[PDB]
Amino acid sequence: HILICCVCLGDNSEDADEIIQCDNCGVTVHEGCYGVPWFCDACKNGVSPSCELCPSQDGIFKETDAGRWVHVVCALYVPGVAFGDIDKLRPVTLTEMNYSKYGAKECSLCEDTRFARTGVCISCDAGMCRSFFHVTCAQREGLLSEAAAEEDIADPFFAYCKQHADRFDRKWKRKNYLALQSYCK
Ligand SMILES: [Mg+2]
Ligand SMILES: [Zn+2]
Ligand SMILES: [Zn+2]
Ligand SMILES: [Zn+2]
Ligand SMILES: [Zn+2]
Ligand SMILES: [Zn+2]
Repeated sequence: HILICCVCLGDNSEDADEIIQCDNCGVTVHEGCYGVPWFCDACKNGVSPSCELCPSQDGIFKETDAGRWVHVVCALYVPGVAFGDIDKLRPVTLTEMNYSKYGAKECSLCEDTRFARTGVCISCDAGMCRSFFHVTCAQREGLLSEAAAEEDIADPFFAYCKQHADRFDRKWKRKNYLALQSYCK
């Protein structure tokens, strides 16, 4: 039986890193992708949160220092976020620099036009490409990648626009993203 991690879109639930599921909302995540009857952090606080950095209300969230909420995935890809905090079991810390970026760019991938200028966009990482999108909008299109440990890249999290993406990687990531809705309550 194949569950999908809503952070990395992988499906391997081995011995060390199992894919656990929130018993309240049904969200599924690698232990290792979340810092880990089990509740996700949002359900432990009885909230269905919105992300400070994107318009998506799906996926899994962590609390910030100031009492707000962000996607784990948005924390991994927005520059200037110390995302190793959740591994250390401490809140996401957003800086003045992060806050000053809200609404600065228009997301080119937004399904709902009303939200294209909300939150914080990332850009394509190929050459000097300047295509902007929310982290979760890129996630939906299969555009978020994590380099393997052996690749020895200091920031292993990167994203490519549709024109520059690995087509194979997009295909199975888009497929696994779509399958996530099937596991929800
Ligand atoms: Mg980064
Ligand atoms: Zn994962
Ligand atoms: Zn939950
Ligand atoms: Zn988000
Ligand atoms: Zn968007
Ligand atoms: Zn590009």
